[PDB]
Amino acid sequence: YAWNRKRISNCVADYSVIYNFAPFFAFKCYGVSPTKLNDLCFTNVYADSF
Amino acid sequence: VIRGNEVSQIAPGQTGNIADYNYKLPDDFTGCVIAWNSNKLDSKPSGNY
Amino acid sequence: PTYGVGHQPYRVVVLSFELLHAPATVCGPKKSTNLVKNKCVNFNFNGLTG
Repeated sequence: YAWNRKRISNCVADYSVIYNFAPFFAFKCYGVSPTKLNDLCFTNVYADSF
Repeated sequence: VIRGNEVSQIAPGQTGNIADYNYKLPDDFTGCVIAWNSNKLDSKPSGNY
Repeated sequence: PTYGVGHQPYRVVVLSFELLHAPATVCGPKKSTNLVKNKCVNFNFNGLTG
C-alpha cells in the first residue's frame, strides 16, 4: 500500500548484473525482451519495490 | 549442469552467456529440453567447485 | 544448498531429433502390418500417414 518508487537517470544501465543480485527464475517483461535491453535505451527507469 | 538463471537461455534464438559462449542451439531447432533441480546432488555446504 | 532457488544447480538434457532424410534408425513401439496393394487403404510409412 506504500510502495517505493526510485528514479533512475543519467547513468549506464547493465541489466546482466541483475541476475547476480536476486535469486529469481524469469526476467518477465511485457513491451520489450529481457535479452535485448543492453542495446536499445530509454529516458527514465522507475523501480517499484514491494 | 547450469544454474537456475540460465535455463531460459537453452532455447532457439537466445542471447546471453551460455547461449553465446557455452552452448548454442540453432534457429531451426527441433527436439526437447528437459531440466530439473539437482540441489541435493551437485551442491555441498562448503561450496562445489 | 543455502542459496536461493534461482541460483541452485540444474541438470539439463537436450534431445535433438534428425527428421527423415535417410532410412530411419530410431523408431518407437508400433507393430507392423502386411503390405496390401491395389486397394484404397490408410498407410503409415515411417510416421508418414496418408
